[PDB]
Amino acid sequence: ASKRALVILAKGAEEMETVIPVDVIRRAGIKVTVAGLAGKDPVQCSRDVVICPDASLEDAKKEGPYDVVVLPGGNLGAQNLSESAAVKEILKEQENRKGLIAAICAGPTALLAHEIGFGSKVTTHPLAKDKMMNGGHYTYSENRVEKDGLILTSRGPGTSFEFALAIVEALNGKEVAAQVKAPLVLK
Amino acid sequence: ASKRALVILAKGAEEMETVIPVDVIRRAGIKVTVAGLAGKDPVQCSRDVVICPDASLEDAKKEGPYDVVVLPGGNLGAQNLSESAAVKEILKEQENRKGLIAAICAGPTALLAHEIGFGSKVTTHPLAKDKMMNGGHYTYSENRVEKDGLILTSRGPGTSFEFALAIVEALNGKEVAAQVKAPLVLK
Repeated sequence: ASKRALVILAKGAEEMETVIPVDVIRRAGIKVTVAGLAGKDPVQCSRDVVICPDASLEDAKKEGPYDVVVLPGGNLGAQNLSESAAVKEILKEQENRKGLIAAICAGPTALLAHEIGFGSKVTTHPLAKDKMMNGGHYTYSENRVEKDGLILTSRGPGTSFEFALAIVEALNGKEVAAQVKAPLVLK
Repeated sequence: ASKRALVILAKGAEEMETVIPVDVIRRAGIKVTVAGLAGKDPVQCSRDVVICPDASLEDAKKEGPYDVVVLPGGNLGAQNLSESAAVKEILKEQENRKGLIAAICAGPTALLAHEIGFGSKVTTHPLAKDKMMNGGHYTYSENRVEKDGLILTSRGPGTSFEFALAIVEALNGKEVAAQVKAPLVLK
């Protein structure tokens, strides 16, 4: 039985931070659903790459629960995730069932908006730190990937492979992560 | 006047190797056209990410010439590039006008198919070396990015940022590449 990942894709998402995790998680044999926040229609990402989601978020939620919920970054995509009641509900449910939540770059600021994971050690993009830390609800880290139990965060486009492989390791183990890593030609 | 990049997107392309260069080159202020080999329709990449191109290749060629032509990898995407007479013509024209050609992972094997850049030092993904080297028409390198004048090659998903920044440096200079690099949180 394979594990399953939900990647929530909003307008203005960082496309690298969306595609690198989708691709690497699929390389691990984990089922990934790319779910469009707004509906089934194509999504215009932050640098104008247009990605067609697999399903609407409304429909994807009906097929869960998922072993991980992944939030890409991009400032505007993270704000759209932060403003969504649908996202609030999915994250609350995932937290309540003790499932993994992973967010990168500005993505962790949607955890703040939805009051998810307070008391965890987290990282973000440097430029998103102040937003994430408003109120002191998390403990900040400069690690390129941070994991404090079921809240897994990372910093930017250039940490996306590390982020994705950390997700793979958390769900499928260190050996699978190592096997997936080698053909990527990481340094 | 900004420089311009053509990224040719075929079915089976490696989506990370497509999106990372598009995004990073756009961050450099270079105009990028994502051109669909088959037409204007969405493209199903190697790990099932679906990307909507900006234009068909037929239409994009009408708006050139471009300061760089970029060939993503992915075995099946590279084979589709290798089989295309339209791609042959674009690459031949680009070579004839002394314009940069950049290819990553399996992408350089389309240079072999179209007889482009023989005598250059090149790299590829390790698993694409034998195909690239059939006939000894290139000199192989294990550098993560190789550039021998106007032929710029790289190895895999994990070298895509380095590849893209090398393209940026070749077109816009080292200072712009450094400015674009810092916010990415590369190691």
